[PDB]
Amino acid sequence: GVSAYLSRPSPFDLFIRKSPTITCLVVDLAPSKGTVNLTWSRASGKPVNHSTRKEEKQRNGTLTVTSTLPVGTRDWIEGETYQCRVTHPHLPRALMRSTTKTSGPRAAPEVYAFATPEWPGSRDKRTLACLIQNFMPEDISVQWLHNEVQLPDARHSTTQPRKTKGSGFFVFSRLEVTRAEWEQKDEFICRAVHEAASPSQTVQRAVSVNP
Amino acid sequence: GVSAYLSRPSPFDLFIRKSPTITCLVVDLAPSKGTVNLTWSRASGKPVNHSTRKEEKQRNGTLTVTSTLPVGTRDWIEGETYQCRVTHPHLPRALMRSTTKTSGPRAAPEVYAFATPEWPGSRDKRTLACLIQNFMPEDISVQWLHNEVQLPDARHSTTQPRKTKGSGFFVFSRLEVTRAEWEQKDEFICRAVHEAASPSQTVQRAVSVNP
Amino acid sequence: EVQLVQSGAEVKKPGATVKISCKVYGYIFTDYNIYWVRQAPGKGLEWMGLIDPDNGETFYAEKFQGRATMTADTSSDRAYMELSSLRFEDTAVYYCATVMGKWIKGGYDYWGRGTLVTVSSASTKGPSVFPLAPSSKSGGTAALGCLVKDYFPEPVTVSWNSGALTSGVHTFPAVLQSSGLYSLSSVVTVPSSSLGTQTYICNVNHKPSNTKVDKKVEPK
Amino acid sequence: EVQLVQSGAEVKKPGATVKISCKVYGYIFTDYNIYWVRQAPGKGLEWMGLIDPDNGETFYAEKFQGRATMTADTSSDRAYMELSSLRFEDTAVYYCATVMGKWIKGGYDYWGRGTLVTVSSASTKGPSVFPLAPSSKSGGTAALGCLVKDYFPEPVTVSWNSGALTSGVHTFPAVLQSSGLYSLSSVVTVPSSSLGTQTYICNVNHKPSNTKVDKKVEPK
Amino acid sequence: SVLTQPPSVSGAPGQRVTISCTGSSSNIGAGYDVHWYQQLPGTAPKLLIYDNFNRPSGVPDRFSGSKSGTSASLAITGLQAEDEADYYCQSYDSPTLTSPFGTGTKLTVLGQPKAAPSVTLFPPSSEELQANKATLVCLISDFYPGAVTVAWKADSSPVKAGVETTTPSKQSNNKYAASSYLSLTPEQWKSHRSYSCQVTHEGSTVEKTVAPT
Amino acid sequence: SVLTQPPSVSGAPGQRVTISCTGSSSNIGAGYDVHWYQQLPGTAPKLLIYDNFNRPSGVPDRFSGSKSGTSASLAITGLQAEDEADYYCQSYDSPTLTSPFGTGTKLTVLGQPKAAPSVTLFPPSSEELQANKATLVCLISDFYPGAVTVAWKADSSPVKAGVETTTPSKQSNNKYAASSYLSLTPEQWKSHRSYSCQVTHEGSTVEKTVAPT
Ligand SMILES: *[C@@H]1O[C@H](CO)[C@@H](O[C@@H]2O[C@H](CO)[C@@H](O[C@@H]3O[C@H](CO[C@H]4O[C@H](CO)[C@@H](O)[C@H](O[C@H]5O[C@H](CO)[C@@H](O)[C@H](O)[C@@H]5O)[C@@H]4O)[C@@H](O)[C@H](O[C@@H]4O[C@H](CO)[C@@H](O)[C@H](O)[C@@H]4O)[C@@H]3O)[C@H](O)[C@H]2NC(C)=O)[C@H](O)[C@H]1NC(C)=O
Ligand SMILES: *[C@@H]1O[C@H](CO)[C@@H](O[C@@H]2O[C@H](CO)[C@@H](O[C@@H]3O[C@H](CO[C@H]4O[C@H](CO)[C@@H](O)[C@H](O[C@H]5O[C@H](CO)[C@@H](O)[C@H](O)[C@@H]5O)[C@@H]4O)[C@@H](O)[C@H](O[C@@H]4O[C@H](CO)[C@@H](O)[C@H](O)[C@@H]4O)[C@@H]3O)[C@H](O)[C@H]2NC(C)=O)[C@H](O)[C@H]1NC(C)=O
Repeated sequence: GVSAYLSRPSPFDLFIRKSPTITCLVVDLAPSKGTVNLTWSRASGKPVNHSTRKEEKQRNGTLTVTSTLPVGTRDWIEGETYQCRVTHPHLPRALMRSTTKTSGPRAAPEVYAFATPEWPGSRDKRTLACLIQNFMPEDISVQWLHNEVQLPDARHSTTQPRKTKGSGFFVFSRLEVTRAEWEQKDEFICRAVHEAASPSQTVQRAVSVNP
Repeated sequence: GVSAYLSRPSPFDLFIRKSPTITCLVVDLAPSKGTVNLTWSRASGKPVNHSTRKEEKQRNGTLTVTSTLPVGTRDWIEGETYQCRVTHPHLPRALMRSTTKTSGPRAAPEVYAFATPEWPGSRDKRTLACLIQNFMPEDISVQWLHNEVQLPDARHSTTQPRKTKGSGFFVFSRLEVTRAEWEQKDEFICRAVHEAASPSQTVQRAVSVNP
Repeated sequence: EVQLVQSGAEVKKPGATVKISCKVYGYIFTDYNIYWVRQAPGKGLEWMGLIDPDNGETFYAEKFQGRATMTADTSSDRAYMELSSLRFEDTAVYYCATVMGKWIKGGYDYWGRGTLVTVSSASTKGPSVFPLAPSSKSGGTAALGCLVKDYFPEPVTVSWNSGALTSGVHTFPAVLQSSGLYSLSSVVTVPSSSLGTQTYICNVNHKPSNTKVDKKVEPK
Repeated sequence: EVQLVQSGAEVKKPGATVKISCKVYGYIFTDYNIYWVRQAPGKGLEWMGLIDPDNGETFYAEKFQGRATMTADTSSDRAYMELSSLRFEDTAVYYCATVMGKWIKGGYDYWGRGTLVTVSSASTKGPSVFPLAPSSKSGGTAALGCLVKDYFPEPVTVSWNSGALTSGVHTFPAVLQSSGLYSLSSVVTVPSSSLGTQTYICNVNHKPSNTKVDKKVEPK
Repeated sequence: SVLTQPPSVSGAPGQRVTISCTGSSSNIGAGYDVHWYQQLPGTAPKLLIYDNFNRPSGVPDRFSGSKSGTSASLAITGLQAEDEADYYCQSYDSPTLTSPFGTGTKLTVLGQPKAAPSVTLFPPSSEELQANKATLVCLISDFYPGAVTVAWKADSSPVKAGVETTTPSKQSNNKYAASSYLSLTPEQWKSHRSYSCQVTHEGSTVEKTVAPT
Repeated sequence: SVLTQPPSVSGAPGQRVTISCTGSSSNIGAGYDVHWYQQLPGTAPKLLIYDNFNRPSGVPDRFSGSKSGTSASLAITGLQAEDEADYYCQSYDSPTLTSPFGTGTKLTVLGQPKAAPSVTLFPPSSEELQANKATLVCLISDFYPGAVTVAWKADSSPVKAGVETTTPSKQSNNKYAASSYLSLTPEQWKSHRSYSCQVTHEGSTVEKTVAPT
C-alpha cells in the first residue's frame, strides 16, 4: 500500500552550501482514498519552516507525494530529530519517518590523492583516485576542484561508505581528467566534507599528473 | 508469496578454482502447501549435473529452499544459459530464473596499485589501494597476495563495479597491511580475475610500502 | 530512478546475428513485462514483441517471428534481444520499453535510449583526411576545412586545434556513397586576417577503426 | 544476511547519559519491532521494552520506565537506546533483538552482539608497566611477566616481542581494585636455557587512554 | 490491423491542431484504450496520453485526447515551436494480440522565416589529386524549408555522373544543412577550365564556382 | 510475573537432563507460547525452542520442549561438553504486556577431570619499589572445579589487609585461572624476611613463597 522514505542532509549541504534540506517521499500504490496528509515536526517541539509539496498520480496508478523541508545546521548539530508523519488512508497506525545525526565518537577523515600512470591509447586522459578514510559518522560529501573552482558532480564517481577493519569508514573517489586541464594547470584537489573536520568541516589533498 | 534468486559464477570460480557453481534460492512466505519443486535445466537442452538441495522452515514461518549446481567453465564461455524453474504452490505461471555470460564487447582490466603514506598513530599499519578499470563485462574477482600466497578474503574490501565515463567499469580494492608483513617481504600483489585477460584470465600489479 | 539502459550501436554484415541488451534499474526486473519496438531510419514505430521476465514467456508480432529472439537474464537484470539472419532492411533503432503495471495493454511509460543496428556489406575502414584549403586571400572572413573521406562505419568525431577552437565550426552529416563508404566535411569560418599567423589543425577520430588523424590546413 | 550490528563499549560516570545504537541489515528496518534486553554481569536476561520502527511507538517494562529511551532513525536504519541518570547498577550488556514476524510475542531469532555499558566513578588512566623478572636461574623452563598496573577502563591488550612470541603466553583477567582502577599480569613461560640470549619485550596497549608501553624483561 | 494517422499536420504558433487515429472494430472500436506518444528528432518516444484522455506526470494540460467510436484524436492547444515532433497513437488489437503504433504524423509548426542557403565550394586538394582521385565539396547551410536541389555543371554543360547529395538535416539553429560531393578523375578536373555547384531552393538559385591551375 | 527456573542442573555426557520453567495462570498457564534460549560464555543468547516445541533452523533434534500446564520444560538428550551453557525460557505476561525471560539455569556437564592449580609468585620489582609501592603477584592457573581460596601469609602470620583476588574464569583449555595481588609498603616488604601465597583448592593446598634482598 504505502511506503515512506526520508533523506539525510548531505554534509556538503550542512557545512558548505549552508542551506540543508531533507526530503520526505510517499509512494501509495492504491490512492483509492482522498488526501494523504504528510506533516513535519521536530522531536523537540520546536516549529519547522514551511516546506515545498508536490503530488503526482503516476501512469501505473500510483500516487506520489514529495515534500522538502529546510533545516538549521546548528539545530542539526545539537541533536534535533526531524520527523515526517504520514497520515490517513486505510492506516490504523500512522507511519513516521525520522532522521537525526548519527551516534558515537567523531573523527575527521584522512584524504590521500593519487594519479594514474599513462596508459597506451589514453594519452589525452588520466585517472585520479582519492582515498578518504578513518572518518566517523559515515556521513560524507566529496568534491574535486581545479583552478579553485569546484568541478561538476558528474565528472566524478564516489563509492558508498564501507567500514574499515577496526573503526571508521572509507570511501574512494575517481575523476578522469584531460590533457587540456592538466597542462592548463597541473593541480587537482580532492576535498571531503565531514562534521568532524575542524576548523570548517573539510579536509583536502592536492594531486598532480606529473611528479 | 514466493521469491526466487539465482547467482552468477564468480570469475574466480570459472577461471581459478575451476569448479564454478551457481545457486538458486527460493523464499516462500506462506508454505501453506506441500512440496515446492525447483529444477535445473540448460537452454541448450543438454543435461545438468546433480545439485545439492536444502530446505529450512524458518522461525517466522517462511520456507527456504536452496540448491547448488556445478557448471562447466567451457560451457559457460560458449554461451550456455542455466535456468532454475520454480514450481507448484498457488502459482499459475511457474517462475523461472536464469543466468548467462553478459553480452557485448570484451576488454581486459587495467590494474594499478598504490600504498598509503605513514599516518601518525598507525605506524605499525599501512593502507594499500588497487584501482582496476576499463574492463568489459563487469564480472570480476579480486585477490591480494603476499609471499605468492593468496591472502584471506576478509582482509580486503572491494567495491561494486561502477561504469566509467564512456566505456567499461572500474573497481577499487583496499587492503590494510602490517609492519610484520612488509618487513617480512615488501611486495603485495593486487590481482584481478576477468574473462578477457588473456593468457589465463588474470592481470596483476605489485606494490611496495617503501619506494 | 527507473532506467532502461540500452547497449551501444552495433554494425553487422548481412547474414549475421547480434544480441543487444536492455538493463533495468529502479524496480524488480522480474515484476513487469518488457516490450521491444523497432524503428527504421525515417520511419514509424513498430511493436515487435514482449517478454515476461518472471518466467521467460514471449510473444511476437508475425513480422518478427523467427528473426527476433527475446530473452531475459534475471541474475543480471537484463532483457536481451537477438536479431538473426540480418538483412539490410533490418537496419533500425531498437528500443525496449515498459510500464510498471502488469495486466495493462499499452502506453509505455519508460523507454531505453535506443540501440542502433546497422547492416551493411562494407568492412571497417579508417578515413583519409584531405585539407580543404582557404580559397586564397579579402573583406572579413574565410572558410577552411577537412574532407574526411571514404570511411566505414559511422560515427566520426572532428575537432579543431584539439578542442581549443570551437566558434565558427560546422561539421556536416556524412554522405553514404554507393561504395558503401561514408564521406564528410568539417568547416571552420575564420577571420581572414589571422590566416598567416594562427595554426589550424583538424583532429579526426574514427573509433570503430581505431584511427586518429591530425591534419594541418594551410592557405593555398 | 540479516544482521543486527551493535555499537562499541561505553564507559560513563554516574549521572551521565549514553546513546548506544543497533543498526539493521538484511530486511526493511521499518517492518518489525525491535526489542531490547539487558544483562548485568553474571546475571540473567531482562526484557526492557520494544520499539516499532514504522511509527516510533514504544513500550517499557516498569523497571526501565524513565531511564531508558528507545528511538529509531529510519533514515539510517538504526534503533537507538538511550540510558540516563546512569547508576553503578546500570552496568550491563545491552542487546537488541528481533523476529521478522509482526503480531508475534517472543522467541527472538536475531540478536546483536551486545553493547557493554560500564558505569564508574573512575577517570581514564594509562597503565604503569613493571617487569616481572624470571626468578633467577635450572631444569627446563622459567616464567617472566609484565605487571600492568593501575589503569582505567578496561580493555588492555598485551602482546610479546611485537606479536612474534605467542607460545607459552598467558595473560590473566584484571583485578578491579577498590580504588576503582584495574591491574593485570601477562606471563610467558620460556625455556630456561634461552634467558641470556633471547630478548623479551612486552607490548601493552591501553586504547581508551591512548597509551602504548613497551618494556623489556631482564633476568634479575 | 493498421491504426492509420494522416502523414502530416500544420500549426502557426498559439493555434490549436488535431491529429486523428483510425482503427477498426477489433481494436479502438472494441473498447480498447488509446495512447499517444511524442517523438523529437534523435530521441526516444515519450508518452503524452494514456487510457484515452489521461496525461502522465509532467505533460502540459494543453495536450488532450478523446476517443470517438472507431477513432481517437489528439488535440494540442496553444501550439509552440517545441511541439514540432512526430506523434503516434497506440491501441490493442485482439486479432493479433498486439498493441501496434499508428502510422505516425509529422507535426509542422508554421511561421518560421524563410532562408536562402549559404554555399561553400572547395576544389580538390592537391593531396587527393596525387591519390589519383578528385572531389569537389559543396557545403550548403542555413536554409529554411529544408528542401534543396543541387545540380553540378562542368563549364556550362550539366554533369549527373557520380554526384552524391545528402539529405537535408536540421542544424542547431533550426535551419537546414546538406552537402553535395562530386567525384572526378584528375584528368577530368584538369580538362574543363571550371566546375560549378548550383543550389536551387524555393525557386531561387545560388551557384558557386571553382577552377583548376 | 517471574518465570522461575532452577538455578542449576547436572549432566554426565550422553545423558538426558531437563530444565523446567514455571509461571502462573496469567502467562504460561494462560495459553501463551514458551521459548528457550541458550547462552554460551561471552556470547549473545541463541534461540533453541520457539512456540513450545519447535526448533529453529539448525538446532539439533536432541533438544526438545514441552509445555504442561503452568510450566514448560526443556529436555536435552545425549548431553555434550558443548551444551554447557546458561538456559532461559520466555513467555508472555499479559498483566504487564511483557515477554520476560526466566531466572535462568546454569547447565553443568559432569565428568571433567579434576586438576590442581599451577601457581606463580613474583616479588615486587625494584622499579615499583622505587615508585614507593610494592605488589606481590600470585598467578594461579589450570585447575578444575573453578573455586579456589587464596590466603597470604607474611612469614607465618596471615595478612588479610589489602589483598585482591579475581574471580576464577575459564581459560581456553576448559580449566580455570585467577590472580591474587597483595599490596604492601616497601618498608613492609623489606621488614619480613618472606611472604607466601597459599592456594586452597578441593581440600588440598599449594603454597609458594618469596623473599626480599
Ligand atoms: C508505479 O510506478 C511508480 C512511478 O515510477 C513507481 O514509483 C517508485 O516507487 C519506488 C518503490 O516504492 C520508489 O523507490 C524508492 O525510492 C526511494 C527514494 O529515493 C530517494 O532515496 C535515495 C537516498 O538514499 C536516493 O537514492 C534517491 O534518489 C535516487 O534514487 C536512485 C536509486 O539509486 C538514484 O540513482 C537516483 O539519483 C534517484 O533520484 C532519492 O533521494 C529510495 O530511497 C527507496 O529505498 C530503496 O529501496 C530499495 C529496496 O529494493 C533498495 O535497493 C535501497 O537500498 C533503498 O532502501 C526506493 O528505491 C521510487 O522512488 C518511486 N518513484 C517515483 C517517481 O515516485 C511505483 O513503485 C510503481 N508501482 C508499482 C506497483 O510497481
Ligand atoms: C522470514 O525470515 C526469513 C528468515 O531469515 C527471511 O528470509 C530472507 O528473505 C529475504 C527476502 O526475500 C532474502 O533476501 C534476498 O537474498 C537474496 C539472495 O542473496 C544472495 O544473493 C546475493 C548475490 O548478489 C548475495 O548478496 C547473497 O549473499 C549475501 O547477501 C547479503 C546482502 O548483501 C550479504 O551481505 C551476505 O554475504 C549474504 O550471504 C546471496 O548470494 C538476495 O540476492 C536478494 O536480492 C536483493 O534484494 C534487495 C531488495 O531490497 C536489494 O537490496 C538487492 O539489490 C538484491 O536485489 C534478497 O536480499 C533472504 O535471503 C532470506 N534469508 C534466508 C536465510 O532464507 C524472510 O524474508 C522473512 N519473512 C518475512 C515475511 O519477513
